Amino acid sequence: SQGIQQLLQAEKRAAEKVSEARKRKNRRLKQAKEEAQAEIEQYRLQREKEFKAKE
Amino acid sequence: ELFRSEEMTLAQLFLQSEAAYCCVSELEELGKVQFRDLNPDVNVFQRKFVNEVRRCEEMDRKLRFVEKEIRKANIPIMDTGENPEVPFPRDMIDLEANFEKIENELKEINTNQEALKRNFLELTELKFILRKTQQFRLGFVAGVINRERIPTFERMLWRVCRGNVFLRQAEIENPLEDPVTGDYVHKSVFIIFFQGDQLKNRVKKICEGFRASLYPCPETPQERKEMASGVNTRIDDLQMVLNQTEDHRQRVLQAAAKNIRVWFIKVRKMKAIYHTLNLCNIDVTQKCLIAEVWCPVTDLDSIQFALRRGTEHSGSTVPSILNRMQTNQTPPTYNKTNKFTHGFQNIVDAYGIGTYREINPAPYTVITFPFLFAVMFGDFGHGILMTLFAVWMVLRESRILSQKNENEMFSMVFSGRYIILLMGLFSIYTGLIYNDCFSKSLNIFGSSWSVRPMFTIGNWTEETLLGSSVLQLNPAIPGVFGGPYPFGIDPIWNIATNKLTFLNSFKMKMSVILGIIHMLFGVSLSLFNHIYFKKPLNIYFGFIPEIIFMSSLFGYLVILIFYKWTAYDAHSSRNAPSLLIHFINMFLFSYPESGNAMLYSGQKGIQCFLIVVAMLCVPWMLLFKPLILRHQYLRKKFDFGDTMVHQAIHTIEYCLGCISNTASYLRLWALSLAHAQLSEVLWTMVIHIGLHVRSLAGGLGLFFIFAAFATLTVAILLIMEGLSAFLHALRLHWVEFQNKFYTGTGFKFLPFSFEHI
Amino acid sequence: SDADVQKQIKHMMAFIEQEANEKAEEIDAKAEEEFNIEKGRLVQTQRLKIMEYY
Repeated sequence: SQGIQQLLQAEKRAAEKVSEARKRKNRRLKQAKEEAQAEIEQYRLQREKEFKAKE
Repeated sequence: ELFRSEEMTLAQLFLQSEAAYCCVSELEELGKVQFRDLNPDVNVFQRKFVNEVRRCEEMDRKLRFVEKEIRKANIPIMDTGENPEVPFPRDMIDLEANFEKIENELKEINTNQEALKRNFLELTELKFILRKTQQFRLGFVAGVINRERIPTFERMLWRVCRGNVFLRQAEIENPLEDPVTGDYVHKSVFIIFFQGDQLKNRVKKICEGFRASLYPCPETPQERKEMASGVNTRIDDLQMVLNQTEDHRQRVLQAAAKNIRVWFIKVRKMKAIYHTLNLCNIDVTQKCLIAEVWCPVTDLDSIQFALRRGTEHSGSTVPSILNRMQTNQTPPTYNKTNKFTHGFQNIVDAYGIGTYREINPAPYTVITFPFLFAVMFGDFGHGILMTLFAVWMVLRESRILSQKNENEMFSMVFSGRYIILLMGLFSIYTGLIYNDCFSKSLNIFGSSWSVRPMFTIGNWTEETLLGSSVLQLNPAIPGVFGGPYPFGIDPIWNIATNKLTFLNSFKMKMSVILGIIHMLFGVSLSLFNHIYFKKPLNIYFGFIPEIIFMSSLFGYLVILIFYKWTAYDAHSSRNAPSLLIHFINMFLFSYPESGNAMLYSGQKGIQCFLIVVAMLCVPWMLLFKPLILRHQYLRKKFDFGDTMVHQAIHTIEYCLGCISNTASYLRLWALSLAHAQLSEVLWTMVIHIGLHVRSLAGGLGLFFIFAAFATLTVAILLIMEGLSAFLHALRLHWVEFQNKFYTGTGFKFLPFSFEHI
Repeated sequence: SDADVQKQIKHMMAFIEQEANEKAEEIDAKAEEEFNIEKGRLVQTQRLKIMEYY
């Protein structure tokens, strides 16, 4: 029956599209340990400036 | 319309998997629908909903357990109202916890009732033991035993404690109730005295041997009195806790008796839905569902509305559409029923289930079965008895519907009550026209027969002299005879010695005529069946040569019978021809040119023409039907061999089988003669003996003789020959009527429904 | 007959792929929370070493 045959293709595409979204978002999730460093340097610079003020 | 199998269609359903549970629920609530299986891999561990169905099977086993425990307590189950299904989410977890709660609470409250009731009895026995024992190293025991065991008990004590036991006993002020069985037992207290533990072991072993119970008691009257005040306090505390335990038991059992109705409905609806969902097909990439169903043609829209409601009762938006299928397998078979027609349909379905749109035998059966039966059963006396029985069951209907069903015989005859009434009523009708009540006439009919003065006319007048000395025959000649007669059988034919010759001529010819008529109706129903299937070949090469074969034999046989009954009379009786001999001579093309005369002018030519035309019909049924069918399936580019074998066997039955079936209807006559003569002898050597020349002896004799007659008449005729005529009337009906037209091959309509809960 | 089936089949085909896109947006919402958590863990780890040093 051509009805369920067309639906089976959209169900396959739906199961692919959610899994592609998981893969793209997992690649962004792995970047979190790199994007963290610029904030860590600002905390270092803040404590350096405060330390110089205490000196 | 109910003369044929009701119209249906197969449909294909597109189902979203969240709507699907609610969709199936609404379809089973509607209950007009039967699913087609699309999952050949279905099995206990392979069915898509393994855990959900397995969990529903366990909840049904748990339901049966809690219901049985409430029924063991004699508490009535609620047995009223109706409820919705459980939602698709895992709310079954709380229902399983409710079954575990009721199971544990039932096991707990059984344990607590037994423990408190057992302790209450044990303390009551201890009260009676102390009351008697208060009247009295050293050692002693005291206890309780059934009073009838005492003589063997004291003898055995004196055997084991050789020649030396001081003891006493007394009966308790009332018998005591058994904690398990509720029996009341005439127990007696006893006390036994000795020295040392060696004798304690012997007396205790014998107490256990007689199933007696020992209890601890103090060494002095003063301490026994203090212990008795303790026991009185304990019995009142035990009674208080026993009353509280009964109040808690009543709460638990009555709460369960209410809940069991709701839980039965919920578990049955869930099991049904999940079982029906396993019939769906699921491919490797699939997330939605596809299914198919058969439904009545009137309700293919009703299933689509049930699907729409199933979606609307769910979070999913998909309306769940369907289409009407074209390349269909043969749909299931159904017809409507009511109080009267239900029994008549059951006796059809038990013999076979029609093909789709096939003629239904049941509407014709409503009369035809009662008619064949009443021809077999046509005694006016038994007609009254059968009517009174069936009327009693109909009048008491609303009472009998509340009574026991475990008597399957009583339930079966009550389920037959309306069909049994109609066959009984027709047995009055046939009994009146046959003019037989208990092998006696009704005097309401006039006389065709001749009074003695009619013989004085010189013609046969020796009757008037010979009748004073010897047996004599009425010749029925004109001027002597009363002429044509408008009533049933003349009353004279019950008292006459030759009656059975005349009455068998009637029942024999009647059985032939009715059988011929029913076969002619059966082929006429075959035409309607072939018209309803719209098949030209089945009519033209089937029905036409079939009815011409039948009519060319049967019409002549009936014409001859009716002609003799019009053209011949008493003065023509000498050298009158034989009907059966003319029929066989016709069939054989063999009038003997001698002896019995021809019945009418040109008859030899007519006989030859009729049998030749019948014999010319047979080849069309045998071969021309198969050959035209072969050319049709060869042009459309089916086996000719199998078709020829099937159609050959069918044609033999449609021809030579129908000749034999004319004789098969002689079962009518046969059963009627047996019934009549069984009744005759039961009169002749019972009722006749009760008549006597004195009032007291006659009245007493008649009472007992007729009571014996009634008992035998019921057992032999109303029960046993009743069942015989019932089955034979149906035999003729199922075979030598229905086999002409009812194909009786098909699936029973068994819709998936909550109405089976 | 078949045209209304084809319309509802097209709607069911769109519906299941729309459900996959809704699940991809749930994956996005989960992934940005987990990203902010893992970024925050490393920030606070070196920020603590920085605070202790100074």
